[PDB]
Amino acid sequence: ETFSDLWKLLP
Amino acid sequence: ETFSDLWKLLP
Amino acid sequence: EKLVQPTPLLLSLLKSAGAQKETFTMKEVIYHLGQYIMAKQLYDEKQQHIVHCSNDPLGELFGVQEFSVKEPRRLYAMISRNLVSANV
Amino acid sequence: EKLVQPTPLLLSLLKSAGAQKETFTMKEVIYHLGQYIMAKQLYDEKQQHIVHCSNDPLGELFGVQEFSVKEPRRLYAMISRNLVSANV
Repeated sequence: ETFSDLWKLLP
Repeated sequence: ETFSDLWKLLP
Repeated sequence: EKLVQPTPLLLSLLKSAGAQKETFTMKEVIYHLGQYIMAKQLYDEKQQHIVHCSNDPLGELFGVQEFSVKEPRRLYAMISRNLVSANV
Repeated sequence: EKLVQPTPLLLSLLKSAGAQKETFTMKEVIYHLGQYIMAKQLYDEKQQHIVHCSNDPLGELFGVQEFSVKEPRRLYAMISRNLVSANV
């Protein structure tokens, strides 16, 4: 899981 | 559409 | 959605990440912030959810050495205390 | 999937992007290459599908000044001419 992936999941 | 997005779509 | 007005510092980071406005929705603020972190490569090479901002203005803005994108609540609080108006 | 063995140059880029092997599947090669481009910030700020590699080893490897991630066929060809074995 890359930064972009996590950032895109921001709840 | 960011680099990560496009890269992730590589066909 | 509602418009928010970032403080001068938060505004300068968003602008350097390509933003052109002075008022944005929270989604634009979040989008632009990810681009800033991306462009400056502040995230950790191995544990990519950790952002190191000890020697970057983002650290001055948030007042932390680092943070995890896996802790959404603390992140939103740091952004919120940096909006002169959460309803423009 | 099949294992491929990258040439010394392609290997050094993947390694610098965090790869630990010497043999990978094409998906790992593609994954590691995106990380290299990301870490070095070779993609275009505005048109993020364009990668500029004129003064980077990636340019020496591919032999181009830039390329579009929106042209999958040319990309795979550049990678392929850089595998000493497409079946290890």
